[PDB]
Amino acid sequence: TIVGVKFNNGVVIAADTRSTQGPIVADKNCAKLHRISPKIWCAGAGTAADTEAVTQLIGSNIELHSLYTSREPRVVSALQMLKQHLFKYQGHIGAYLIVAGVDPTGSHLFSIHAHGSTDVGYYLSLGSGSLAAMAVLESHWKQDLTKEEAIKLASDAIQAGIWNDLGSGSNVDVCVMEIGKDAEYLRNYLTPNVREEKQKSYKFPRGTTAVLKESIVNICD
Amino acid sequence: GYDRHITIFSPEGRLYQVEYAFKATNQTNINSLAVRGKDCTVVISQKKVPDKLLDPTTVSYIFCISRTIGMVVNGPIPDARNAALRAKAEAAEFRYKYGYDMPCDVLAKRMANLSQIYTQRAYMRPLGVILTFVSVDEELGPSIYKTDPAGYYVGYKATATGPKQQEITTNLENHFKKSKIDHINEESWEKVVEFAITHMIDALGTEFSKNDLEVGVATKDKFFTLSAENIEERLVAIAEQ
Amino acid sequence: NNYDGDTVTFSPTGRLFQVEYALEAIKQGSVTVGLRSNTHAVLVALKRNADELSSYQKKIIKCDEHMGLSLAGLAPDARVLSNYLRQQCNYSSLVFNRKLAVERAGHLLCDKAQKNTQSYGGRPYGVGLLIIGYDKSGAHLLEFQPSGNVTELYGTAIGARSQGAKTYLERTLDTFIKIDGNPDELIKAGVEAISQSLRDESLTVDNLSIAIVGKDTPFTIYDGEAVAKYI
Amino acid sequence: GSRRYDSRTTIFSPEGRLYQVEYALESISHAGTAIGIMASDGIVLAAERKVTSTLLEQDTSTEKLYKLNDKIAVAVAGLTADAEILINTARIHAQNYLKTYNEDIPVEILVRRLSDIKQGYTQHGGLRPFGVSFIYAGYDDRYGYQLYTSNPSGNYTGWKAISVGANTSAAQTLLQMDYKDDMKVDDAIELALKTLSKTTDSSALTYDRLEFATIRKGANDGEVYQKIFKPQEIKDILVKTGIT
Amino acid sequence: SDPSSINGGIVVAMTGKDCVAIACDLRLGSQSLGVSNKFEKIFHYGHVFLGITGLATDVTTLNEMFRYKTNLYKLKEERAIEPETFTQLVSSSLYERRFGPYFVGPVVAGINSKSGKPFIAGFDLIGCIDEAKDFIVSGTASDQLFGMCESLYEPNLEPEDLFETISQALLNAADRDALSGWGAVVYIIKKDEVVKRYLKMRQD
Amino acid sequence: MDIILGIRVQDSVILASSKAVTRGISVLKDSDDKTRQLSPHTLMSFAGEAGDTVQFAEYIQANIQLYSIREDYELSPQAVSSFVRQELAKSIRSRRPYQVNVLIGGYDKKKNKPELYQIDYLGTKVELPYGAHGYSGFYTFSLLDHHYRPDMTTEEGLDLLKLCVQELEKRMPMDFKGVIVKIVDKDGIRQVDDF
Amino acid sequence: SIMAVTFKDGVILGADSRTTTGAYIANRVTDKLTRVHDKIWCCRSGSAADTQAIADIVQYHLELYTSQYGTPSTETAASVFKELCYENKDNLTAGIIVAGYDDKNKGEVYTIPLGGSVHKLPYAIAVSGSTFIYGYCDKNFRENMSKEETVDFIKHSLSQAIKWDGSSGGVIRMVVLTAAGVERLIFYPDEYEQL
Amino acid sequence: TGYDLSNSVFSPDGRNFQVEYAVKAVENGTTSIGIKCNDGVVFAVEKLITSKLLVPQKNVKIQVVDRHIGCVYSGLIPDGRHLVNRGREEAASFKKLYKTPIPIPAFADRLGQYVQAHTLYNSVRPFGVSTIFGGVDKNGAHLYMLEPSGSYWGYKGAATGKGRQSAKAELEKLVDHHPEGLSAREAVKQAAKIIYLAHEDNKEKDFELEISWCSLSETNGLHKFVKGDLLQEAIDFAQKEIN
Amino acid sequence: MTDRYSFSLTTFSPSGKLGQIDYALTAVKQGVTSLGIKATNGVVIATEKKSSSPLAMSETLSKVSLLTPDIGAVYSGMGPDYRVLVDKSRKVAHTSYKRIYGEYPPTKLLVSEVAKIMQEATQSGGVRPFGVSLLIAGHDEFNGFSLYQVDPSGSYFPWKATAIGKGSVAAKTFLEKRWNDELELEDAIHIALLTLKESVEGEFNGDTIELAIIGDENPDLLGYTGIPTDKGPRFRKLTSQEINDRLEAL
Ligand SMILES: [Cl-]
Ligand SMILES: [Cl-]
Ligand SMILES: [Cl-]
Ligand SMILES: [Mg+2]
Ligand SMILES: [Mg+2]
Repeated sequence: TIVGVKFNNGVVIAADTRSTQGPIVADKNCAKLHRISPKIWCAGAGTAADTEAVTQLIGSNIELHSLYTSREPRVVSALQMLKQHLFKYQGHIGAYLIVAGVDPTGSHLFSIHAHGSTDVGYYLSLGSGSLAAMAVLESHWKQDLTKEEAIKLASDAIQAGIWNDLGSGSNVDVCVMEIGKDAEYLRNYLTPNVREEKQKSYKFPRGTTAVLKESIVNICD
Repeated sequence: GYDRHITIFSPEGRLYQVEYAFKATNQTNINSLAVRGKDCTVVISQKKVPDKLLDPTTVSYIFCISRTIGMVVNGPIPDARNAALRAKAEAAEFRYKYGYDMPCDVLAKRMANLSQIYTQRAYMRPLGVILTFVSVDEELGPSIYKTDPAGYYVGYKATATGPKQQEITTNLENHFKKSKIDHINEESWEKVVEFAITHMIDALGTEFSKNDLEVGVATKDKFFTLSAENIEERLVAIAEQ
Repeated sequence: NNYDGDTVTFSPTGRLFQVEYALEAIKQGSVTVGLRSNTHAVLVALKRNADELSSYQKKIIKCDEHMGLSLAGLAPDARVLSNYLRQQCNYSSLVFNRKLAVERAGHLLCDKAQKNTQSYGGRPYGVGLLIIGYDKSGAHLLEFQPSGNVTELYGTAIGARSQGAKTYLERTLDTFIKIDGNPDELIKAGVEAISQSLRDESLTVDNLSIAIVGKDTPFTIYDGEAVAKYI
Repeated sequence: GSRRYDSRTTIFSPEGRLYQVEYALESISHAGTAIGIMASDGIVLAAERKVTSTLLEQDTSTEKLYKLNDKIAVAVAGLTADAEILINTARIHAQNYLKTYNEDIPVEILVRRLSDIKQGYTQHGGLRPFGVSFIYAGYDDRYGYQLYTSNPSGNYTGWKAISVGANTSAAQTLLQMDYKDDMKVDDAIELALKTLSKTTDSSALTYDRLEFATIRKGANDGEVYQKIFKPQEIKDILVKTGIT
Repeated sequence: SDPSSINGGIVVAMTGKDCVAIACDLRLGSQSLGVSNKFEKIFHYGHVFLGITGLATDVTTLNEMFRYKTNLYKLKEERAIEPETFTQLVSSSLYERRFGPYFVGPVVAGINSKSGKPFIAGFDLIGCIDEAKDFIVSGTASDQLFGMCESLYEPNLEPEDLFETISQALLNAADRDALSGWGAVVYIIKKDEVVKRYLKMRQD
Repeated sequence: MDIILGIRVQDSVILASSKAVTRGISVLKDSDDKTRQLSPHTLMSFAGEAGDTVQFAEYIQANIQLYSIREDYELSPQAVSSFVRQELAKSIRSRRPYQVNVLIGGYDKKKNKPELYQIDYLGTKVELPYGAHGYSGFYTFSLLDHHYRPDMTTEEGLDLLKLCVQELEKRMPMDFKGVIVKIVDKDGIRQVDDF
Repeated sequence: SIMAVTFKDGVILGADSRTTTGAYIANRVTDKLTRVHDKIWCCRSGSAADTQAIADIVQYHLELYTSQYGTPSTETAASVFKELCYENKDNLTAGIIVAGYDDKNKGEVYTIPLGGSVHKLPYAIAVSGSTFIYGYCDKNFRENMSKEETVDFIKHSLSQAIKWDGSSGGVIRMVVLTAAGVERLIFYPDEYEQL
Repeated sequence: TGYDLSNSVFSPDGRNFQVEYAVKAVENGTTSIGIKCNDGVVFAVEKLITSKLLVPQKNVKIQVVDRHIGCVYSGLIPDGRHLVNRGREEAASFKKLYKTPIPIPAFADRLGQYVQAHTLYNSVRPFGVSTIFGGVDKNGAHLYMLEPSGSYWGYKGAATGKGRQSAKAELEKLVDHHPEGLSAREAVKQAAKIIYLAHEDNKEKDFELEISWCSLSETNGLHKFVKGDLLQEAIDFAQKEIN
Repeated sequence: MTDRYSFSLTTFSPSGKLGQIDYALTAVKQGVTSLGIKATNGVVIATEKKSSSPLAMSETLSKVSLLTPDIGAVYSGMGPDYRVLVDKSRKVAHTSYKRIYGEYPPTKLLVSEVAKIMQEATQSGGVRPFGVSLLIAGHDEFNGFSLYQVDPSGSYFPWKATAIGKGSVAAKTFLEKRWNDELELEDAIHIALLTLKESVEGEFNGDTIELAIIGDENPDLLGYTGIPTDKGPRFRKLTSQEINDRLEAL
């Protein structure tokens, strides 16, 4: 479950922290929020390797572009470079991205689908929890949101995904990009899914495991 | 002495083919001038039509690169047009790849990096042209960036190019010592063109008719050239003061 | 002098010396004559031998049923250009079911020769060709030179002492142009023309080479006892 | 065209010599001396840094002695930049062999391939040859301790003791005079330094103008250690042999 | 015809107090047929340990590949590669074969020689990094290992204790998988010593 | 191309390979040698897709023979097996992969130890006291697990092989027309004339 | 549902705002009217990704054309669209309507359907899965209509399409191309539904 | 020195001597002219009759590009043909992508950039032709002249070859005496006269006249050759003016 | 057409000299003075901004370039050759390192890559050597602070302190007297300004002098918060004002 929400003086993106292989939870606290540039952040859904790889490649090329032009990078550059790359591979690179960030032109919020289609919105959501997240956004979104309102709406839309979607769970990651300020990245902003104390300690008596051989491994030169 | 025929170092660490490319720059015997207003960047160039059979409307050394970027060339028209077509291609490709209009200074750098390759690779000759790029950049504001056959480029408060470059340069240098500022403190581009022409007349010591000049103006979100009638109106204003 | 090293270098007077040297190879070549009426076009060629034990170098190459040439200069270069013509005549037949125009044949040879005069590493062709043919606009004779200059003519000659035959044809123009529906008489005029370029040596049975194309006559080459009639 | 400006780097002289190879060897003769001495129980590599400056960082510097793998090192004499191109090639070739056979590359095989690359630049490509001579010091389980040299020609040969670069004529006479077959590593260290000390164009041989390395079996039981000497370790071995 | 479950086998890695542990089974099979009971799936490049499950040809090939890459790293950098950096190199190398992948489930374990911080990571076949405080699991009995680890594991276990926990996690997971077992090896990794123990387990 | 066996005893490696070549419903040949000598002390048996087997075997033979001439040195069994594995590991992601399985038996003259390597068509290498490819191991692995010892003589190793071949001739559906047996020891490679 | 209509003063382009994955509306405020030049616009139907990729390339080609040869014709813009759509017809699913205003030619409308063919028409309408309709109440369309008439004609036409077709919906967007310049119109459901 | 031995080499002046040498080849060629008129352009050329044996009217030197552009050149004839072949490729690729037939200024730059490219490398030789070309587009009539350097401009009248200075002088008088403009049919007659007057600088061999024209009114904006009565009318006019 | 120059334009002369490298070094000698000094807690690199025209805006031309957050470069010689080398250097830091290991390269290894590019211009067909010498100052966790010189040949050497270009011989003598192993960063900046005043003839202020440091991490220049391990770039370019402040107490 990933979302983007525009407010008066910037944009905020949020994501859940669950990774799933079939019905199994592979990672309970993976980071779906990616830094393309210092003030351009990306929320990724789909194939986890693809969202990281495509986010780092464009992030690398954007950094080199910023050095070449001597200018802070723009979101439309990250958008154009991502969509053209994804289109080239005709959807085979399974990256569904919410791209948002503050640049010299202002605050921007975009979504990118794996086939290379892009959308513009004040509020967006992608992934298996998008329908749960979009229900909250469609219910509570209004024009001229404050920062505090936008964070609350974004985190609430993720929570809707965490509880109601089996593809989402664990914690809520937020990144706030305000105009004229440093982008603040709130890793584990909410932690509403803490494992309760176990009933018993499964610490074994030493010597419990049968051992055939022992040997010292030489890791030195 | 084959070290004077291709772009390899001479014993005293010089590239003669680059130095000779600079001399080709003045082959047209035309002088260009560029200045910055508050809201605009003006570029003026001498227009000489010696042949009576020439269609004067087709004789130009000012090119529209992008819709915001203007380029005046000092050098032979073949190399000028070679540089123009490439700049146009580069500005279009930039907009497609990165989703925003190529800045004046970034195009300048790109054309300067191309020029640098001709000074290092032997099979390519340098272009015998100096490119003056003008725009009102959305980040940096009124901008002048100039490229040469060595692959050198820099920004300018104002600049001049051609045979009588030094005379125009010192004329502008003296004005900016007096005004104490980095631009022409003027609201309308019309009066910035009037300044440019006035200071060229004072520097070269020649008068100008409507057909003796060629004018390019950069405003926010467009660069355009003036017609003979646009210049004529501008010359009348100077005369009546 | 300093400007003849390659074909990519102009002289201070605007000359291409490597091309002019290629042109010299043609003058050293044996004489060949071309002439035409409105109905027929004829090639006459003086073939050259190495010695009395050797054969006589074949001068005339067939390109299609309606077109062929005679050569003077580097024979291998004639083989390259005649092979190219054969392919272009062939392409016109297969793709458009159309006999290649003699004029287009000229244009294609010109443009092939030209590329070899503007590129470093390559050399100009060292041969001159006389192309004859009968197409939809009647009989045609062309003169090719490896500069790329192709010319349509009533008659001409190239090779050593060609000026003799070229002068005769210039005088005879009004006579031979009207030899319509009479092959033998048009050949006789071609044989009498090449005879003006002979010194000491005369036309023998295995020395003379004739070719003809016309209205109801495919491009055929006559050699040996077949040219005994015209001596 | 371009034919006018071609030096033709890969042609024979009327005497049947390769111009560019001969001139490259002339270049190498002006480079800092490198000495390799092979003992029964190890190999010594000693090299002289080219006229050092007082403000040159000595401790974190590598000009002459480079590691190819755990069992093979080279001493360089010529253009450092040219040497580094060839060294990175040699390092890869070694890892390609290890990947293919699961065995460390035998010394001669690595030397032959690096020598074959140099050869190529003298017979085709129309490029200048590599202005580099190497001393290869290495160990394998076939021939044990081995010394080789390669030069821009791509010719290589094996040695008990050898020098490359400046004053090789003088250096080779001194080595030929004092070297014997039943020599120890400690003895070979003393010979290498004494030889540089006499052939050097400098006033006196000091720690700051030297690079030093040994390939011993000094580690526990049938295994080879490569010791690239630190500045302080060169200072100590220079006092111990009584040169300072 | 599923490459990841032809040969079979498992790897598990765990963090303790100033230590890490990595363990694997020794089975290599051809589907139902057991072939080798000596096929170790854990390799080390200096002080960085790599376990690899999946298609056995790719396990051998990737070991040979990372030995090659870490050997060149050490020569150029003049120091052993650290776990955090090696993790990135595994990720880079797998995603390079995005549309023709190695059918593997690699696991990185080791202690950072500078910070002394225990480090473990897991990857999918195309190089996605799973960085975890607690434990990493891979192979044909991954479901079984997830169950054992999630119940048995507690934080800040001493080396001697952590050995028992990882051992019991592997042994009980392997015994509920047909394509895993036939012996097991556990590496206990402290800052400057590494003990390697072969476990006695049922041979069926 | 069906049955290839290998047993590593104290001082030698024994390879047994079926003699039958079957195309369609007919047995074309009953005397086929499914082995190539790679070097004087290294033998490789092979089985798999028709053509691919011999083509792969001869290609490896040529490459090892080339190394031997170039270095005037015999490559170790470990080195040869590693080379062969890498060739198969390349093959599997080719346009048309080699479908060949091999056993490599060699005597390492440096270690004075016999070595048996089993490599499948994927490039899955393993060192074993005894090995087999295809359905052969289905019967022989249980028998070898029972009777095999590390300190066995060559004669003991041949008797244990006879027990494997007898089990295969009893329970295998195809007539593989008996086996050619080859011993690899310190003295090189010899063929057991009668089996 | 998208249409373009020529009228007295120029040409109007109309489209809906609905983007669907299966039955889920991915975007309910989509802008399907795209600028390829100041007074050359297109209506996009079919794949969002494909139509965006094509429109971006066409915009690049017309920007480069303008630099070299000055303002391009609507016919030229249609040709560039066709070229991309025809040559890549195998890999592309894009149905496009090109509308532009010249001071010489006034309003022109070209349609590039799935084939990759080009057609010049007085007006065009595509509904459902890029399905172009012949006629669509030709008695409702006249030549040299007023702007107010043309807006009402498009508003009615698209509202009927949205009524009956679930792929169409949301707001009705329009773009008016005349000598005067570019005007953007929007009509919300509450206005256009009661027709 | 030796700065003139290799193309693309700048002299200490900043000159490409190899291009200036190519101009000498152009100056050596036969006279060719272009005249821009009210609604189109007229092209004329001098064809030297080397021999009686040359077939009259059947050695055409003026070439068409697309259907609306005329090209004539002086110098190395094959180099001209090579340039027109390229021009036809450029016009075809423009029409293929953009539909509209190539505008004349657009077409001018396509030749310009190609000729200029043959001054950037020593591996190639500059073109040994000056090319006079033009036609009718959407914006009206355009006449251009292109030189071995790649230099080109628009012209009211153009001339190149051995008789250029004579032709230029006669062209300059037409511009002065007709400021409001010259008609298409007039420009054909004037073209004939100027070639006959320019033939005085090449009077050893007698010559054959060849005229073509593009006119919005007379040819419907397409390139046609002047033949039959209209050609003989122009020859008669020229014959009357020399006497 | 096509690049027919597939042969070396740099060859050995009978004396064993590589002419084009020697001539390239001569071009570097004609170049404006630039220097580098290594302190215990940082590195300083400095150069004069020789302004082509007073109408020119010297701010736009940057002689001191960021290569990575922790590595900076200055030059002496041909400016254009430097500008394209900075571009190639920044890219190779990504393509051949960061996109593999997920971290920026250490100083010595980026230097090694720049050196390689310059060696190729010495041996490849149809190219002349680069007419520049680079000073590259950098920091990395395992090597700490370091300063490297790179020459047209491709050769590179590590320096405690050095100078290149016009007045390098005199500048190096000055640095030898002033340099010790106990220098703090502020002390090294002071010495850098003293050393550079000798080689500069005209105006000497923050507008005519370009100076950067590799020092402490700068969180304020990072552009984001929330990742404790990312503490910001060690490269900082000193402002016109910051230079003038240190010229008063000179
Ligand atoms: Cl323009
Ligand atoms: Cl660039
Ligand atoms: Cl869309
Ligand atoms: Mg050059
Ligand atoms: Mg089990």
